[PDB]
Amino acid sequence: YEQDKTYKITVLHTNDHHGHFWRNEYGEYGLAAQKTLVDGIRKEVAAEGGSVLLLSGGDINTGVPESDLQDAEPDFRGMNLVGYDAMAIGNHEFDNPLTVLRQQEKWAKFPLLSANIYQKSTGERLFKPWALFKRQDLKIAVIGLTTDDTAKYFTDIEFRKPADEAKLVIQELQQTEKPDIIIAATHMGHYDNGEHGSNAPGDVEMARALPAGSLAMIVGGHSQDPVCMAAENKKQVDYVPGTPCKPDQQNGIWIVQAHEWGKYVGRADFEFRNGEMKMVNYQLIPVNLKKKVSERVLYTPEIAENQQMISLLSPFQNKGKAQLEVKIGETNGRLEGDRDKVRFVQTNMGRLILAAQMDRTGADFAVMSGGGIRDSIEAGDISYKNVLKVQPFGNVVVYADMTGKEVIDYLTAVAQMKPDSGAYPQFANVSFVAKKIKGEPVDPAKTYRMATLNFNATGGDGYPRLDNKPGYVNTGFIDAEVLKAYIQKSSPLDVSVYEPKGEVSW
Ligand SMILES: [Zn+2]
Ligand SMILES: [Zn+2]
Ligand SMILES: [Zn+2]
Ligand SMILES: [Zn+2]
Repeated sequence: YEQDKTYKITVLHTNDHHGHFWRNEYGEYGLAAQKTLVDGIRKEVAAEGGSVLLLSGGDINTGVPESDLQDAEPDFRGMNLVGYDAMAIGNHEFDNPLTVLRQQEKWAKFPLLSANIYQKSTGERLFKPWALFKRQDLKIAVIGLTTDDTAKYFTDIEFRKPADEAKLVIQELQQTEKPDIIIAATHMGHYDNGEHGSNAPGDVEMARALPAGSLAMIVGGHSQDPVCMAAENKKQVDYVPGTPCKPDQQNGIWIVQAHEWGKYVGRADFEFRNGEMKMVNYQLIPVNLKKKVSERVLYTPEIAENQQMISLLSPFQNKGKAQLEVKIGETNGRLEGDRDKVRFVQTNMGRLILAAQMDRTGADFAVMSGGGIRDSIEAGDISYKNVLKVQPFGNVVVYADMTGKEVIDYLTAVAQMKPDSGAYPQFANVSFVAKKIKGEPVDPAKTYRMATLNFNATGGDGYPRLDNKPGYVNTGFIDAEVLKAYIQKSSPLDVSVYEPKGEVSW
């Protein structure tokens, strides 16, 4: 670089896209709007003679039926048109057989990075560990790292420790390419003050374990939080879009994350001079997010939807929408989901839905509030559209490993919820008489696994929070997808097997 010259670099980032290539019901986010936003910033920055780099923290896969049924093809084609430079591989790119990932790699015009995923047999990396970008005189290197919790398709696949692979890699780069700047795009998660709990160490411990400022910044994901600091080592709890956002910085390394689903495009403006990399500004830019006030009003000026992007994706949206009509299985009887009934008594729909949740998570028992079941499935053929009417809100399946004592306190709390309300609890593998888990009595000093929905897990309908506790894991699998997979796996269905035989009572 020319000695003593100020080079301007803007880094744009998103993460945990999860199938959201199209705007939602309320016309929020979607890739067509994101493209107008990004072209806008490029136009701007180019006029000032600066550089732009657009990075992704991973998890493009899994999250919306129309995307899932098409192996996220519209999402990667959309990203190509938005112009992504690189992407870190996320844990959800492994929801499909590796051949599908290799295929998404053929569709992606930009590289998919991950330095820590090895093939056991050979002992070699399966993907490119980094990518080099030349912007003006600067040589910028982007390293990719993937959470080693992903193993939760992994035959002959090893996820080595991110923080340690990062060190090796940072060395190979400096001896080899000698970059002026090094950025890590990672899919590991941000945990306040490194308190990752039962999860694998994330961005904060990595930054604290690496040598001081050996990385300009870490563009993250996985935890899916907009990383805005309220205090030192504390993210704000309910970040409000459109308001100031202060990135975290540990051991001289900036750590950022843009939440999830294309909801925000993060923007970090830096000035590089004589080797000093300086962040002169940061902001989390909302993509047509609206607040419910009732009405839903935009937090910021509306961003128009790029028409070329709309032209590209509209075929995929119609195709995926049509493919919901396809039959996924059959049932020999009515699955009872009428609200006049799922908010008063236990029904077979409740049992089926929770049967599918425990199946995906390996849970010992499960619970959810009755108001979450939105419709019934009459006897006969079942389509994906039929399940989406039952589970239309896209809540996520989570689970919590807890002790006998804890399950007793939780259920006792939940057994309090009253009928004739949406907070009324549907149980599975639990039997009682108010005034045993899976038949056997509850060993107090035993660890049991409970599955439920993120909604109730965080307090929804007033249930006890599991949210902030050790052993809690959000799987990122969507309610309707988990039901749909269980159903086709279990067809033809026999509602007999799901009839509640009076096991819990008051
Ligand atoms: Zn994710
Ligand atoms: Zn993830
Ligand atoms: Zn959100
Ligand atoms: Zn009714």
